[PDB]
Amino acid sequence: REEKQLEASLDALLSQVADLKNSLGSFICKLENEYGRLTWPSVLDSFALLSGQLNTLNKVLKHEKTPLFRNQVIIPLVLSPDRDEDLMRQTEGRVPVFSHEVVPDHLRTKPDPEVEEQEKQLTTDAARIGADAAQKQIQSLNKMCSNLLEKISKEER
Amino acid sequence: SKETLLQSYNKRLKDDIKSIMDNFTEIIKTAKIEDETQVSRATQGEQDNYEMHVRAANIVRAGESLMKLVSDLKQFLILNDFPSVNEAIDQ
Amino acid sequence: KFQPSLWPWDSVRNNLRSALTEMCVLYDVLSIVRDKKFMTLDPVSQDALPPKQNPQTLQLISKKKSLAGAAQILLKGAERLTKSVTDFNSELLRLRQHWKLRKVGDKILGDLSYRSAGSLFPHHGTFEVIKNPLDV
Amino acid sequence: LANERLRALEDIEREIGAILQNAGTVILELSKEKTNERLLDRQAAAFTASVQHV
Amino acid sequence: RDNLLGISWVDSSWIPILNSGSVLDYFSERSNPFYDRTCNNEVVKMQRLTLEHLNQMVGIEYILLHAQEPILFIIRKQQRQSPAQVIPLADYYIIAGVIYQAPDLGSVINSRVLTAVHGIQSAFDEAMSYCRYHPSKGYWWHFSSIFQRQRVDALLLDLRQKFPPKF
Repeated sequence: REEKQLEASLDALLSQVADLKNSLGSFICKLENEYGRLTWPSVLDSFALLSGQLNTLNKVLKHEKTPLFRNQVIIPLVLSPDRDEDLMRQTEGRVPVFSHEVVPDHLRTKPDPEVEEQEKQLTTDAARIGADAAQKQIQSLNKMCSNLLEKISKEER
Repeated sequence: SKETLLQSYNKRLKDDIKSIMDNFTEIIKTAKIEDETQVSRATQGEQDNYEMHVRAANIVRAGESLMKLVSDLKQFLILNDFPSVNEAIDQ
Repeated sequence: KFQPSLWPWDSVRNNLRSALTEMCVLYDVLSIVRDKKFMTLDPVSQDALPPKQNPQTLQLISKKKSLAGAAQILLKGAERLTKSVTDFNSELLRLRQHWKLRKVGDKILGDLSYRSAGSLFPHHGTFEVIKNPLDV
Repeated sequence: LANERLRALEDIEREIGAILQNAGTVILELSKEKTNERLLDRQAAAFTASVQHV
Repeated sequence: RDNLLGISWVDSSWIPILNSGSVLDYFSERSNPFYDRTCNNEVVKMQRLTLEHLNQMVGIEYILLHAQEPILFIIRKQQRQSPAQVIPLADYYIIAGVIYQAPDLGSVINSRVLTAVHGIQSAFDEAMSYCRYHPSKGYWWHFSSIFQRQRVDALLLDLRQKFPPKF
């Protein structure tokens, strides 16, 4: 039951990542072969459609009615140093010999040290005001933001 | 035709106003803080930052398009608003 | 090291292709995860303890920074509009006030002949108007 | 002649005002403390009035 | 200890001695940050009887899953509540005698999309710098025929025929 739900989540999220992949590839090849006459509206439109559509769709398929993806853990069965043409046909024009390097390259959750230094700076900024001014700011922001969305939703009528 | 051009101007105006309103409302909605579940704070925050910046860029672009619409309307008025040509000719 | 003649817009392509590499990493890892061979899944119930109240404070500082950047780009565009408005169509006002003009296609033409004034001279005085503020 | 053209000039300035009111509203929302929430409501009504009369 | 996923643990002197049980001996020399010192398996190794002391001494045990003879031995950590009651804690797969904790399916996608949004953010904030606007000019980046030529052209064709080109 839940494994069918996991299979559906994996297929749907692979679909969204495939759309983002094709969007990124189309944008980069458009920048290369279409370099001339390129207005700032064209690239703003591409940036907006790419990031808006594919980030929001990935988030909404990541946060509704899904199995918890912390529960599934990735483990390999075999490591066989041979040119597997079925793997070449599976992963699309990429992924050479299934050997000791590719799985230690892919199962990598250490980020780049720049955003790690960013995270250090966020923890540094977390050492400031908390739990009274924090709750107060959260409540006031949510209140005034709901008030403004109420204003605009009223005036839209 | 003249009718077709006027319709096109109407379409552009409606689209620009709609885009400014939608982008501002969406920025305000994302500005809501919500409790996280399977979104990994850091990723959620960068995605939100990108969305806000892109929407602000879209609002500025819509303002530039409204300036373009005003310029086109000015050109149409200067070229073929018959009464003012007649008063200019007579004066 | 050379690329298809793109000497501006190279760093944007570097960032975008790095994104393309890690997105191909995601497609790769979920595809090899999706087949049972070469990669497998095990359901594990594990739990984490958040050492600090991360959603409140992290969402707070990140949303204030995001709103800061958004207001920056918006107000920068606003002051660009202020300096931008503070000349072509004024010269079209003066030119139409002295001369006879019309628009065909995107082109803006004008009549130079006395055919409005009564001459049957077989020659049209079509002069073009060219933005260059204005030229003929 | 100056009438409709000056109307177009005013709408140019009010498009600028619409963008500046958008920016000022998110300026006030980005503040750590935003005490003048009434002024936030005033800037919001100013923004929507600008867009509507444009 | 802060991020257990970003650590690696090896011992090079224990690489050429690698057999099936010697994977878990390799796992239990000492001073692995992944493998616990307070595991039951240490108390198994203290006195004797490694056959049933995984089971009579209830707790966290370290169960080897899948065996490939050169490099790949999958060590899985479980908590037992009784004999034949197995509950997963964590996974640790070895590659050439190098243990890696197996990451979750969520955290890998989150880390990749984190790098995604960061890279496209840098790209977009670079691209937003170049565009310059004016209402008159538009956008930019910060970086005839006199119509008697039909007769001249027919004369050119007659010249082509009357005098041909010769490479």
